[PDB]
Amino acid sequence: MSEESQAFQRQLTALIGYDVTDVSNVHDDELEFTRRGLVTPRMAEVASRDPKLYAMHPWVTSKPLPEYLWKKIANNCIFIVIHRSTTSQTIKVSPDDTPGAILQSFFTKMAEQDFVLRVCGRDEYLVGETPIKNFQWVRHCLKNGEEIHVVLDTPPDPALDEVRKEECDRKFRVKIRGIDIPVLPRNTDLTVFVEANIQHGQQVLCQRRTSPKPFTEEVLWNVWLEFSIKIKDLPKGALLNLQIYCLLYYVNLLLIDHRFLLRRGEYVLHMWQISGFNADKLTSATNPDKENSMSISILLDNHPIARAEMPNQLRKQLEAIIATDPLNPLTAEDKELLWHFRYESLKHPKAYPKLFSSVKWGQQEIVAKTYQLLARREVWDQSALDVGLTMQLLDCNFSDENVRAIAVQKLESLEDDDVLHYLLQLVQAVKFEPYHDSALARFLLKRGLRNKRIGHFLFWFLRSEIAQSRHYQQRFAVILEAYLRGCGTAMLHDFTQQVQVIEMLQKVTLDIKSLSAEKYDVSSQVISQLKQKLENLQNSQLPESFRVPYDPGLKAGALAIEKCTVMASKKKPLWLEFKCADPTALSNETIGIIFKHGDDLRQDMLILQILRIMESIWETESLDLCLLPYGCISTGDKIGMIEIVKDATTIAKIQQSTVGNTGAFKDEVLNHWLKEKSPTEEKFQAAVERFVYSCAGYCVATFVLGIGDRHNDNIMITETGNLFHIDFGHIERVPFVLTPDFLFVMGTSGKKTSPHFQKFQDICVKAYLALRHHTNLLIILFSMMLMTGMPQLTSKEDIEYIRDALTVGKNEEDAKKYFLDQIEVCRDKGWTVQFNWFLHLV
Ligand SMILES: CC(C)(O)C1CCN(Cc2ccc3nc(-c4cccc5n[nH]cc45)nc(N4CCOCC4)c3n2)CC1
Repeated sequence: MSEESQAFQRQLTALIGYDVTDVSNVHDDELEFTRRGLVTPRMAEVASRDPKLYAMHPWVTSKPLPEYLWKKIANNCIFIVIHRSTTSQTIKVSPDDTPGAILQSFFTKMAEQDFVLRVCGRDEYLVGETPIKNFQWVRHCLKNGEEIHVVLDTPPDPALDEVRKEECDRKFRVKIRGIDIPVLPRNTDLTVFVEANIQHGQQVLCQRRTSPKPFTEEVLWNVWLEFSIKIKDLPKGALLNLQIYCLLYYVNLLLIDHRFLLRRGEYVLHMWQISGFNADKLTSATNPDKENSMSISILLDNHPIARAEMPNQLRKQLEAIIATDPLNPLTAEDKELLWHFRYESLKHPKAYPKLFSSVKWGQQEIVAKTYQLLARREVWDQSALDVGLTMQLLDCNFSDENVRAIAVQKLESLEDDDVLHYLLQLVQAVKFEPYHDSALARFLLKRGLRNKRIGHFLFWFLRSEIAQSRHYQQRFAVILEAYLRGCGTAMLHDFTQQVQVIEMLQKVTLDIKSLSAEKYDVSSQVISQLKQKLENLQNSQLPESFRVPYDPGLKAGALAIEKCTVMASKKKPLWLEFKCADPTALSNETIGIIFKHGDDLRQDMLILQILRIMESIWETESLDLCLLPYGCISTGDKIGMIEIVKDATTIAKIQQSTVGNTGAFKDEVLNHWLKEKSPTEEKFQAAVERFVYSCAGYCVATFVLGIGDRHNDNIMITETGNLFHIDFGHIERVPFVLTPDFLFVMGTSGKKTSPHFQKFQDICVKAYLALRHHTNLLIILFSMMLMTGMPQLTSKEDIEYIRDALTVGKNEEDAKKYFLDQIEVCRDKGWTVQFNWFLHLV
């Protein structure tokens, strides 16, 4: 390539956090052929997008305005303020009006048509043929009782988005030669054997074993392991999972390559070790640690793919199977029904994952029948998109490329609004794809190229994985590189400014944590050399400003060094404040960010995403539970940034403020705090109403996810009454925190039913039922969260909680009770669970 084409790739590598052009950790050319493979879908999408709409990235929606927002417009008129520096005029607008209509009306109501309505303070433009009700920033102000401040400026130059130019009937067998490890020390002498499995989607097709020998650094066999499954019967996506028990080590090898050719030849595969099932266990990647890892030597030498109506009772049986939740196992009898009646099953889109779980993937004849069955997709295509359903077909239980492609097919109809909701979860599912190039990877690749907000989050999501996943970093980096070669030069510049800032902060953050000790503590010296380092950074060359990674409409400017400190936690996070880099911002207020090391913010990212999903469900049913899923982005390896919620305090501090003696908790204290932080009596009532809704929402959401038993410490509250949970980094009993300080705000001092307390029970039930109409979605979002989020879990046991919690297979009146009962446990326990929480530690 060109010299400047090489300067460009090293730019990409720094942005990616991994060198894709590197070839040290490969035993074929899947990754290279995938970089090549993704050139086309990147270029099709870059060619097709409107430059103007892409430059301005209008954030918008087709969902109807929820009821609670229609009661806020009882005049059928919405007010907009249009600013210019020396002046600004308010305009009454119809909810159906297009931004152009109001621009055209702003020239008339005065007493050259090349300007745009941008939001004051944010990189957010109101443009294109959509009614202003449909703009998400309009609905944001209508919900939180704010004004719609806008400024008439110049449309941004699409020139800045420039994309730089482009240039057998035999049975299967494997020969195990041996395993070698440099240093083996663990425990007194044990035995060691290899287990070879033919896998397709978490089903083992066939399994063989070696004879066990004593565990020492070299151990040979030279055995030919003869499987009963034939070569022709082998399906695309099939793995050869090789395992060492004494389970210590594992490695995998695809048996059909990306060119549909059977795998042949010699391979020495470096293997991953187990921590003293999960998505990592499926990876075609080999351990990059060639010096200290265990390896396996193997040999292949063996292309492929070259009327009647159902009776009444059996239909009842079938339909019953289809009705069961995703976590319900299928009997051999169950699977046989589903397959035999496959044409009737096909008529029910909710049967698809069960149906596709009844397929003998290890019989060519049956997979062909399955492909034939899939060609008459009339029912599936016409079905209304069910994100839950679609997700199930993307998990670890489906390796088939065509079964997964129908899933991605349905996704194509998601609007940007919705893709943003499931982006992270979708990114995590790439991990279940047998091959690097996949329908789904192309989908994320093209949806992000199409819209800058999806592109921005796509960037950070893929970049969190690359940084802390040797198992999938190579796959994910090939994809990030594909995206970055299409996003345009503004964004590359924008990402650079962002990466530079987090790298620069990463170094400060780590030295302070290390100079820092735990309990003690802080420590003036530490907080003084924090301000020293930061003043060193500003000049120079920390970026003049950068887009805020968890909120890319926001430009953070230079730091307010005096407002920056080191937090009072044993893990030493940096409380940073930045000046807003938009001078046309209507508020002087600073951008506050907590930069943390070395927790892993992936779990929080995930949880926060589910929470935003729950809010979106409630929005349909016209409910607003006042959740605060603040910004949280994993930026690198154990390094990430967190949005600071303005005027928020910890529930524990509000209790400690009264003399702070460990565990002595007083009921009246929270209501005392709120009333004190209230500018009027009016604002106090609003805070109580804000608390009743928020507390209600966190109660429901936190219970379903089984993260309800929390310390007072990780529950926070804004001075405006907004309660919100924090810190899922870590992950007697209580279902959720509903303590007597909370019940006193609502006006209850132990078994007394007040009007606010009645409200809480009401909203809870409404909120809990609304969630249950999405049981299948939640279950699947949660099953996936565990497999791609946590190091080792039970694919059986660990998930069930949510089945119980969601009250699967129970009528709405049993569910009303079931939750109202959980409320009574909270009131029964009182302060007891909170008391033990702080007690056991010292
Ligand atoms: C005075 C002093 C010592 O500087 C502080 C005292 C405490 N106070 C409130 C406080 C205390 C601890 C906090 N931990 C977190 C946090 C820590 C670890 C993992 C987390 N995942 N998600 C949030 C996490 N997040 C906070 N949020 C975020 C929301 O917006 C307000 C600050 C936060 N906030 C700030 C000033």
